[PDB]
Formats: sequence, structure tokens, C-alpha cells
Amino acid sequence: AAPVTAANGSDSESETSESDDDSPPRPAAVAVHKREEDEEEDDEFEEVADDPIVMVAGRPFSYSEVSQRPELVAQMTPEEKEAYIAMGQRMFEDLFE
Amino acid sequence: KCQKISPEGKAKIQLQLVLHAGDTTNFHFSNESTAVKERDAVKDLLQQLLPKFKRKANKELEEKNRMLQEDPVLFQLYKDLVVSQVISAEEFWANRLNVNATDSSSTSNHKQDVGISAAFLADVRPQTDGCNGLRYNLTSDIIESIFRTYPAVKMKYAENVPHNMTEKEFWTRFFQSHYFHRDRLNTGSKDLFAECAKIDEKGLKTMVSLGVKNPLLDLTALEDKPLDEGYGISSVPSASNSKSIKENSNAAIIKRFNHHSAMVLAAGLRKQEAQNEQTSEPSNMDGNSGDADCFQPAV
Amino acid sequence: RWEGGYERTWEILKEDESGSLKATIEDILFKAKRKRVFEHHGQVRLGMMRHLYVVVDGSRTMEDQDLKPNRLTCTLKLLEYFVEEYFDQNPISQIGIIVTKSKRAEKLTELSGNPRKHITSLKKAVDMTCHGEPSLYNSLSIAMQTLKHMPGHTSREVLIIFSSLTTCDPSNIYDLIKTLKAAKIRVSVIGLSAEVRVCTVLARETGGTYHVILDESHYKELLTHHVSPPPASSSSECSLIRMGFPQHTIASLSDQDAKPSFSMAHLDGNTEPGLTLGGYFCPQCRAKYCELPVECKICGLTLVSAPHLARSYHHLFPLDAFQEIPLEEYNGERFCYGCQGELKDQHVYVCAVCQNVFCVDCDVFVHDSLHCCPGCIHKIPAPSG
Amino acid sequence: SYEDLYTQNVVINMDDQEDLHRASLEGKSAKERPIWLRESTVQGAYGSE
Amino acid sequence: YFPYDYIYPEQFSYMRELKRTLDAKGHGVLEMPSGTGKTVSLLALIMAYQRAYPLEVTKLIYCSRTVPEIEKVIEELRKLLNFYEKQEGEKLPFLGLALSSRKNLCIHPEVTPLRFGKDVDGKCHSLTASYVRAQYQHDTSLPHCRFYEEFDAHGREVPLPAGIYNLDDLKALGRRQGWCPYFLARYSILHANVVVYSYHYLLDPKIADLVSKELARKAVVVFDEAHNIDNVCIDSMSVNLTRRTLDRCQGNLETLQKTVLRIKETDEQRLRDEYRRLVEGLREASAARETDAHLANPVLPDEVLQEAVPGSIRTAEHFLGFLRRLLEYVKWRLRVQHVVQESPPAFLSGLAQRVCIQRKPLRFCAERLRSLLHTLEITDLADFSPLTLLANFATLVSTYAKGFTIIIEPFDDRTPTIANPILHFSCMDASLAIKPVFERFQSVIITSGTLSPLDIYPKILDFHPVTMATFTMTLARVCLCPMIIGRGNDQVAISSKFETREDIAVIRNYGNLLLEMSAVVPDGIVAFFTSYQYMESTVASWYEQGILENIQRNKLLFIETQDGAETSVALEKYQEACENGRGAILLSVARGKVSEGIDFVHHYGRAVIMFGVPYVYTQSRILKARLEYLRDQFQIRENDFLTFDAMRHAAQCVGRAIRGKTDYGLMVFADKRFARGDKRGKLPRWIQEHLTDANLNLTVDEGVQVAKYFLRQMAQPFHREDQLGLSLLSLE
Ligand code: SF4
Ligand SMILES: [Zn+2]
Ligand SMILES: [Zn+2]
Ligand SMILES: [Zn+2]
Repeated sequence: AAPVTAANGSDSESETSESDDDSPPRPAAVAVHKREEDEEEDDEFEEVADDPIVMVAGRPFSYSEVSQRPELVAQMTPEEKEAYIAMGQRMFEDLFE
Repeated sequence: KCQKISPEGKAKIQLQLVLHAGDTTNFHFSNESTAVKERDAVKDLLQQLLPKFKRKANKELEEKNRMLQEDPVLFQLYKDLVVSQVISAEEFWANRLNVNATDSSSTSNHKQDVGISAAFLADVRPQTDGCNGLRYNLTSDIIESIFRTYPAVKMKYAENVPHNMTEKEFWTRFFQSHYFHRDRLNTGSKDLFAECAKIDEKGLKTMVSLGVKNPLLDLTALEDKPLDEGYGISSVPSASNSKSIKENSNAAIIKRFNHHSAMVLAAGLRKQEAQNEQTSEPSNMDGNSGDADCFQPAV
Repeated sequence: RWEGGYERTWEILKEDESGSLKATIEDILFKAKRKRVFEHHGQVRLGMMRHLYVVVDGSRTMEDQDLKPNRLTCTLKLLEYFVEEYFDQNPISQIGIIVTKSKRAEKLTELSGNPRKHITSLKKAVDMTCHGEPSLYNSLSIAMQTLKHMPGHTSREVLIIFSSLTTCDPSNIYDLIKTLKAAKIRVSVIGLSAEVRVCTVLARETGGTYHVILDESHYKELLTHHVSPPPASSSSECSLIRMGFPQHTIASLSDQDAKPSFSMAHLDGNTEPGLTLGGYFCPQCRAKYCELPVECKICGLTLVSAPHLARSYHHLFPLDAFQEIPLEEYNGERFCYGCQGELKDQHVYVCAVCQNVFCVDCDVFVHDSLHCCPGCIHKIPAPSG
Repeated sequence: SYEDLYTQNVVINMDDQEDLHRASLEGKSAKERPIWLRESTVQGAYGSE
Repeated sequence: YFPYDYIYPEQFSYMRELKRTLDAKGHGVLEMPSGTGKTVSLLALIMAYQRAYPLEVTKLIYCSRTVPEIEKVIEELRKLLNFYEKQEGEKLPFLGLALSSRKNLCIHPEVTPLRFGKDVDGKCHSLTASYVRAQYQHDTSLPHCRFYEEFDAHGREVPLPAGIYNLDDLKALGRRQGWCPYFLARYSILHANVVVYSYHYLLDPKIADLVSKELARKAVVVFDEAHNIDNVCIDSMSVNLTRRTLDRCQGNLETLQKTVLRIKETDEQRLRDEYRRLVEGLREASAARETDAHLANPVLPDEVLQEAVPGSIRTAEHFLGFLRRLLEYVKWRLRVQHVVQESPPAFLSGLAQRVCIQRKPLRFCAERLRSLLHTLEITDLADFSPLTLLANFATLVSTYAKGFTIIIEPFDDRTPTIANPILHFSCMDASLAIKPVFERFQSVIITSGTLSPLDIYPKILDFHPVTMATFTMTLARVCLCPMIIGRGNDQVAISSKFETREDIAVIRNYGNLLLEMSAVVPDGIVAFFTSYQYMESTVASWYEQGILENIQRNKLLFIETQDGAETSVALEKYQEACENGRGAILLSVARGKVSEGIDFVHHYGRAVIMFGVPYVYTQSRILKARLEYLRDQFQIRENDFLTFDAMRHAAQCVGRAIRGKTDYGLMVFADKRFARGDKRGKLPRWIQEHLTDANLNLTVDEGVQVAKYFLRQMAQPFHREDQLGLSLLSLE
């Protein structure tokens, strides 16, 4: 009845997103640690990085503190092992990737 | 980025938070209650506890059935009238549900913001800082703004991922210096420089096709007429050529000028294709201090 | 070298009593008061039905220290008076509240004619945070899609009020002007400080006006002009049929508590339940519900009665005042037609039909509520009877 | 156009959320709650009025 | 009477000034600010004169400074022609000639779209009067320059063209029936009631033809925007030479040697036959059009250049005489660029001792070099343009080195490094380019708005009995709003005349005030800095503290570049964003390229920001010589000359955002140096109408509150305001 058919919208469509990540699991154990002493044997300033708390045998410890010791890797409950892999999406995502 | 503390030998205890633009702010602790046990707690609780975010991965739809699926409360009414074979499906989408499906239809394809010159330019500054340190993406599509500013990324992501490489090694190549925006990349600076040259060439042809007032075109012929260039040669007399300063402070500003000025023009050509011709009204030439408001409608 | 100039400056500032002898601050006050501009614009329309979508800005610029340290409580509080005055002179018409925040356009209230729903909804926006980055193309494109459902017979104007931001153009609004004209809609823009040229052309092509608020007293005067419909005349918007003429009932006979009252549970008026005393009903459907002039849910048209519904639109139609005539002989009955007494201080206002003398208290009530002249009853129906 | 590098990556993940506001109450208790003093006149109480 | 704009009143004051000029017969100075209609009111009084039947001889050549303003003058002169063409009934004919040469020339597609002007016009003239004058008719060589031959036809004939034309009117007529801008320009100069062009043609003692008759006390000349005349009268006759241009001049000279070497005896006799005609003759037919291209009259403040081609007796003999002027010049120039030296008699007397010739062949060698290729003429200007720069430098020595100077700045001194040496040879007394102009015509009237300090005006050493300012009576003073911010007793750090990045107090104040103004100005902001050095140090300092990043949120950034190719494309992006979307911001230099003449108005840029006093670098030796010579004439005025040049460029950046009255522009002088100097060499209409109120000792916090008065009161003038006259001059 009225030749209008203008509708709405001008340039807002595309396909939203749903293509930001979704990658198969590849990494596992971290190997980065930076430094913890006092730079080149200096003073005042010190390098401090990041290291989340992982559950090992019910005792709270750092994530990188356990990965450096092979004796504390195979001695843990299987329920905490699924969380050990999920925690790997921090240093593998901040660095490299 | 990174934080710094004080050792056991230093008597002072200061906290330094290194940002990303080179701004370092010191924080000298002065907690008289517990400081030896808390100067490390601030260090420990900032490295043992880090926030995260969620990325939704679900197939979306475009039909009107999406409005009922997203709301479990509203979906119960559709099962009591259409599924219960008491009425017809056309009667429900006429007067019972008409004031809600109209407003919900606009937020089904709304990509953050439609504007780019004012409604989105005030929020594009914290989004164009693609660095590392500790920053992380959000739930919403935060990488869509790069597609609107860097058209070459859209083609390189669909023609090479997951073709040659995957998402595990691709985004960090283009984001090697997003704050710098003109770094060198072995992944393809050849495709990035060719895409930026095409946008600058397409945007230049639009201004030449219009041409309403270009005083700079006659400035070149005005100086070249008397066969004298005693003023055009001495353009930037910084007096620092071997020190790498004249071609350093000036290059870091002009290069960023072509990235910000052409960003608004490139987003405008993908909306109306330069068909408005900039209003083009004869009232622009008229500059009289009078008016012509004499016709009064409905009087 | 500060005391060398500070000592001599105090000598001049201390003798400030000499400036009071001159009549500088007095002669300007009497000359600035006599500046009475006269730009009577015929703002009137025969169309009785009006659809409006008031756009309220919710950006971070709504907290500037201009008229008051809290601008957020200046627009929301004064908007309640515009809604109450809108239903007072135009009860059959309805408005809408659409906010804008976080680069989004979230429609608050729907298209209903409930005065209590629009007033109480503005008080909730006090706790609403002001992020920033307002969007005009988002709050304008959504309002056109909802307004398209209305039949072509009304002015269907749109009101936009923002904090006078430096060109609130998201991404080329001039391309939308060619689209808004096809919908036969109108856009009204109100400024608060800086001039907005990108919206001045929009208010001229679609059909409206553009004004900038200068003081707290100027914001109330501009809202009064928007109560009247915009002056225009079209040909494709002049068709309408089936007008609802409800009747007022009490749903009782002698006592209200002895009867099941009105607007209860089993009654069909389940839109606004509670405990009232009476309401309206459709003469073609016998559906009793709230007495507010709203669109019914059994026919598909609003209620336009006659006693205190359609008369409010005609009461504002005769917008006219009175003229004056100077003289140097002191004569003219000096007896008011309404309050007898006058003022006797150079104030003579006569009528253009019956020629009656009024005082300073009667002329204000005419242009504000009376809208006519008492002498038009004892002179015009005189020869016809 | 120069070149820059060192520590320039992108972080992506999909987790977190679900119960986060419940922890704000415990951390706020470490400061001080807004409360007056134990008013006691041991004589006649107030009457609003 | 010209009914158009409302009556202030203003044409009553301009009418009396035009009457005393014809009686006194001398140069006049008239102040015409940009806030007053200097085009509608001026053109309304000028055509009343064009109809002067009594005034025996009446002319106007009117100039301007930019190629758009030419067109602006045209259109405005169109309409006032329109209305009292209607009003006075029966119309008498007219002509206003926009005479644009190079950049508005050729309709042939092979020639047109090559970017520059001069070189491509050399291709044009090489085709017309170098190949088709030599190869006088053929089939391919003698190119289809067919409407030059149409000019031949209608230059034998007599048409009468219609009225004043645009620039594009003459190209559209090119297509239809208007012919060549140059040649129709010639036929229309033969009789033209008004010719509009740029004053750079007259104020240039080189290719200036004065486009006038032999009368020395007639005609009327009207200048426009002639406030910056101290540098035009010097930079025009200034000549320079670089090692890159000298290397090309020597390379192309060897090609000419191979041309004469391959000539036998039959063709060589024809070259010597024309040498006898040029001596016995003096009105050669080649002096009609080729004179304007080559060095016409370099001795403008003297007489014409016409001798008996001295310094030449044979064809090959002239080549050796010119070769010695190049092999010895390269030995004298490279030896003096080792250390700094400034001595006018060092180059004049040093060249005469080495090259043992006379001052007659060195003076006429520029004209003989052009006539040498006219006999063979198989050449073109592309190979002759490097040879012109060398002949032009030698002309300014035999008859101009007795009053000039030589500035040598080789080792890092506002000049390129050792990779490209350059020497300087400019003037000091800016009067040699304007004295023949005042003597060839009757009276010259300059119209400048920014030229208000008239006490320093006798710098040109010329009389000016007609002196009058302009106040412009206006009811509401919401037109302009000058503000001066200089901190005061809070930080006092706002000036930086000899500081780079040694402090951060002045740079922080420039970013805090600019960030607040970017959110209150309704349209665009056109800011200006001091020089290119302080501008780059201020923007780079905002990247560390985080000041420029916040500006990118609101308005779009636009900073003037160095190359001229990227500057024209940058202004087009600014005009598109300010009209379509939100008005952007301009961060340029007061003496850059967007300060010559952009004529930006309300929809482009209605806010002006001045970061400090736009001074000049007086430490350089290219400018110290221009000021040292002033001490011989004015001893006490050694400091006032620097104040004039600083306030002239400051008012030039301000007198552009407004053109009529309803533009409503804003200007800010964020500097503490504007204390007492605002009551001397400034606009007279700003002291009584604006600078009277206390608003000079403002700070960053106070400057925002004062700026809100101009941004809020401007909303009141909307329906009607100052409407006086009623299209009849109020019966005055
Ligand atoms: S003369 Fe007229 S046409 Fe022939 S070259 Fe010059 S412009 Fe091109
Ligand atoms: Zn009904
Ligand atoms: Zn009365
Ligand atoms: Zn009456």
C-alpha cells in the first residue's frame, strides 16, 4: 500500500563474534619464572612476577613452585589435576601465545 | 605490568607499579599497625590472585525465536498458548507481543556502538591499547574495533586461520606493537602497508572529487611563480640532523596523524559510500546577517 | 613591589561610597524592564492526537555545575512537571521515556498514557550511574520503529533533550534526515548551553524548533510551548475512524464498602489492580478498567471523551491576550469587569471584541487559564438570542 | 616507521564469574562500620515530636 | 543604493575616505577589519565610480593574496552588480578580470593534469611559441594549439565579452567561445573596467609588466590584505642558489655545446643573420608574449631592459663568455662556504677581479641567454629552467649589489647541511618593490584589518596623508570576545620565548587549558603555536603525562606537516569532519600554511587559540641583516619593529574565523606578555569595546569562567537584534 520498505539499520550486522578463541589444549607445565633475587646483585628494586596458588595434597602452594619439583607433580589427587591444567591459561596466555 | 618491592636490607619500603606508557608511581608504605607482615601480603595477594573472564561460545540465530529462548520467563507464555493448541501462532505475534519484540530487534545486530566520530571516539582510546603486561580481553567483542580500523586483519584472519596457522600463534604478530601502530612485522608488513596506502588513496580521491575550498593548491603555484624557494626549503629548521632528533620527534607525530585522521574517514566510507556529497546546500555561500522567517504554517 | 601597588589600590576601593550617588545601577533597571519583545508565533494545530518520545540523556556530562551543582537532578525533577502538565492539557495523548547510557539506547517506559507510571519512573534514574559516551543515532532509530505502528493522522513528533554536547553526531546523521522525512515524523531539539548545528537542520527539515536554555526560569517557559501541538498542515495524515467515548461510573449504589468496589481481582480490568472507586468502560465492549485515558486492550484505540478529555485540547486553543491604549487625560470607566477594582497606575487593557478594562491580576489569568474573555458571554450571545 | 617489541601479547580465556559479590562483605568488615555510640541517659527518653 | 546587509552605519565612513583620495592624489591607508563587511560595502561604492562619465580616466586593478579569495572577490562583485543593475534599470557594460596564469591554463588533456604550474607552462609555451613558431606549420610537431589560432582570428576581430567572470567561467568559455586565459586576458586587458589578480605580480621587480599604459599619474590601484608587505617587497626580488640547482645548470649546459657543435656552415649562417636585425631593431615581434615568461624588466626602479645585445660578436663566442660565468662562479661559491662571512663588497669586487669583464655584458646576459635559443628554438623550457636561475642571480649583482648583502650560513644555521649548501641574497629597505608602483599609477589604497599599529608604518618610507581607523558601531558586543590568560600570582609560568624542554610548568598549562576548551566550544578550534621547534616539544611532552590522549576522545587531531603535498590533503579532511560530524581541532603554527588565507568560518573553526607571542628567531643571520640596516634610518625603533611583526601575525590568525557579523568567533591569547602592549599596537575597536573590562590578568581557572559568558550569551541572538536602516540607510 505504501512504497516505503526502508526498514531499519544501515551498517550494523556482520556476524557478531564467536571467533575470539576456542583452541585445542596444547600447553601444560610452565617454564617461565623471570628472576626473584635482586636483579644484577643490586638493591632497592626487585623483580616480582605472578604465580597463582595451586592445590597440592591439600596444602596451598604456588603454581610455579610445584612445577619446578618433579617429586611434587605426580604426588597429588586426580581431582586437583584437572585444576592444574586449567590454571595453565595464565602464563601461557600472558607470554608467548 | 610489573611491581617492585624492597629487600630486607633496605630500611625503606616502597611499592612501584610500572604501567605501560612509562609512568612509574611509587607507593611508600606507612602502616603503623602491621607493615613487615603486610608489605609482602600486598606483593603476594597481587601475584597469587589474578582476575579472569568468560568467553561465550554458543550458536546464535537471527529469527524471532531468539527473543523467547533468551528469556525463560517469557518462553513459558509461548508454551501455554501456541503449544497448548488453544489459539493460533499469528495471534500471539500481533497484539500480545508487539511492544517487546520491537525494542528487542535493535539489540540483535548492535555492534557495541554505531558511531565512530563522537559516540565511539570517546571510548576508542582505552580500546586501542593492545599491549601485554597483565591486560586481558573482556566478555564482549573487544577485537571488533580493530576490524573497523584495520581492514587487512579481517582478510588475514579468514585466509590463514586455521589454514596456515591457528589462533595459538597469529594475534600476537599483529599486536606486536598496537600502541605504536607502525611497527615492522615479518608476518606481513607488506599487506599492512599496502592496505593503509589503499585507504589513503581512496580517501584522497573523495576529497578531489568534491573540492569546495582548497587554498593550499594555490600556495604551491604562488611560491613557484617568482622562481624563488627561499622559504619553502627551510621547512623544519630543528638543527639536529646527525643527532637523529629532527627526523625522530617529527616522524613520531606525523605518522600518528595519518592513523587518527584517516580512521574516521575510512569508517565513513563504509556506511554511505560518499553519496551524501557533504550536504551541498546553496546557503553555505550566503553569509548575510538576515533571515527569511515570514511564512507561518497553520496560522 | 606588591605593596607599592596594593597600598594605592585600597585607597580607591575604600572610597566606594561616591559611586552610589550616581544613578547608574538605577537608570538601567528601569530601562531593562521596559524591554518587552513581541514575537507572537501561531503555534497551533488542528490535530488533537499526539505521540511523543522524550529522549533523556544519561552521559557523564549530566553532572556539570551550571544551574546547580547536580545537573542530574535538574532534568529529571523538572521533567515530572512537563509530564503532569502534558496530561493536564492533553490527557488523550501520551508520551515516552527513553534513556541513553553505555553507548546503548534502553527504552524505559512503553507507549502508555499513565501519568503515574511516567512520574514514578523518573525517580529511579537517580541511582543510575552516569558512564558517558551518549548516542543519538541509537535513541532515534528505535523511536521511529515503534512510532511506525501508529496510523497516519497525528504529528508524531519526537523530542530530544541532551546536555548540549559538542555536536552529538555519532556517524553522519545527515544520511538519516533523508530517511526520517519518509516516515513523516518530526524531531525537536532542546539545547542547554553550547550551540548544536548538526541538530538545527534536523529540526528544520523534519519540522520543529531549536532553543537553548539560558536560565532555570527559561526551561519552564519552553516546556509550556511544547504543550501545544506543532503548527503544521499535511494531506496524507487526515484519516481516522472509530473514536472511543467512555462514560464515568462508580460501580456502586449507596456505599463503596458494601459493594465489591472497583478494579479488584475478578474484574476484567486486570491491567492496574488495586482498590479504586470508579473508572471508565468501552461503549462497544463494556470493558471496565482504569479511568486514565489509555489505549484499551480489546479494541485498539485510545479514549477520547468530551467532558474532561477532549475539552482540555480545545481549552488551550484560544491562545490570545489583550491590547493596550495610552492616554493623557485619565479616563476609561476604571471599573473592572471581573474584580471591579483596578490598580490606577498606568495599566489600561481593553478587549478587541467587547472592550473591557482589566487589572494586572486579571490579564495574567486570561493568558494562563481563562483563555478567553468574560465579556464574550454578555455581548456575543446577546443578538442571537 | 621504526619498530618495537618486548612483552606484547594477547590474553584469552573463558571462565571466572559465578559468585563474586559475596566476597565484598568480608573485606569491608576490616575497616569500620558506620554506627553511633551507646546512648544512655538513665533518666527520661526522647519523644520524637 | 545597494540593499543587502543591515546598516550599522558603515558606508557613510567609507564614502568620505574615497573622496579625499582623488583630491589629495596620494597613497591612502584604510583599516577594514574582518568583522565588518569589507566586500559588500566596498563593491557598492566602487561601481558608482565605474559610471564616472566626468572622471576622464578611471581604473581599478584590485588584488588579493590567494587563489580562492580571487573567486570570493568575483562572486561578491557579481551580486552588487546584480542589484543596482536591477535598481538603476538600464545596464552599462562591465569587466572584472580574474587573470590567473599558470594554475588555470590549459584545456588540452595531454598538458593539463601534470601537477606543477611552471614546468607544464614551459611545455605549453615550448609547444606554442618554441616549436610552432620555429616549426611554423607542420602536422605533428606543430601541436593542436588550435584556439591560440582562434585567438589569432578574434584578435584580428572585435568581440565584446559580457561581464566579470570566474576562474571556471573562462574554462567553460574555453570549451564554448571564451579563449585561453592568457590571450583573451591580453585582448581583455586592452579594455578592462576591473582586473582582479594577486599583488605578487606587481610587487616583484622581475617579470612585472605593470599591465598599464604610459600614463604615470592616472588609474586607481586598490590592494587587499596588504598588511604583510615588509617581507613581500624583499622575498620577491630575493635570489638564491644551491649545489643541486648548480649541478643541473652545469649538466644541461653541456647539452647546448653539442647542439652548436653539430652545426655545419649552411645552418650556421642563418644564426648570424638575426644578430644584425636585433642590433638595428628595437621593437622585435618576440616582445609580445615571451617577455612575460623570461626575465622581463629586472630593473623596475629604473627603466626598461633593451640594449644592443652586448658581450656577443659571434654565436660560439657567446658560449665561452657564459661558460666563464659558470666555471668561475662554482670556484668562488665553494670557497666562501667554508666559514661564515657577511660582506656586500666581498662578492661584488671579488667577481670583477676574477672575471675581467665589464658590468654591461653581465647585466644583459639574462636577456641574451633567452634570445640565443629563439634562433634555433628546437629546445624547450624544461632544459632552460635550470639556466634561468643562474642568469637571474647575475642580474642582481651588476646593478643591485651596491645596496644589498650576502648571508653565508653553511655549517648548521637554519640551512641544510654540507650535502646541500645555499647562499642568501635578499634586501633590507622594503621600498624598491613598491616605489615604481606608486610612480606608475596615481593613488594606491591598501585595505588591511590586522594593520592597526600605524606608528611603525613609515617603515616603507612613503607618504600617507589618508589615515583613518574603523570602530564599527554594533549594538550587541557578542560578535567577538578577546581574552588574555597569563596566570599571574599563582604560577606565572605561561611564557616560553627561549626555552625548549627544560621545564614542564608551561607545557602542562597549555594542555590543561586546551583540554577544557575542547569540551565547551560548540564547533572547531583553530590553535596556533610559536614555531616548529616549540610545537613538536609540546606535543611530545603530552604523550608521557597523558594529555594529548584525552584530547583524542572528544575532537579529532589535525597537526600541520612539513611537505606541501600532505598539507592540502590534511585541510580537506578537517573541512569534511567539521561539517559532517563533530568539529575537529587544528594544532598548527602562526606562520605555517593554514595561516595565509583559509577563510574558515563557523562551520570550520570559530575558536582561535594563541600559545604565546608569535615572535621570530632573531638570532639567525638571515633576519639580523634586515634589522641592522634599520638602525641607519631609525635608531630608537630597533625594538618596535619586532613587536609589529609579532602582533601582525597574531591578529592575522584571529581575523579569519569571522567574516560578516553572525559568525561569532572566539580568540584566546594565553600569554602573560599581553599586559600593557594591548593598548598600543592592537585593534582600536578591541580596546573600547572589549579590552576595557578587566580581563587581561586571567589564569587557567579564571579563563574558563570568562569563556562561558561568550558561549552562553550567544544563544540569545536568534530571531532579531541590530536591524537598523530598513533597506534605505535610515534616510541619511
Ligand atoms: S596556449 Fe592556451 S591552450 Fe595552448 S598551451 Fe597555453 S593553454 Fe594550453
Ligand atoms: Zn473496547
Ligand atoms: Zn481586574
Ligand atoms: Zn471579550
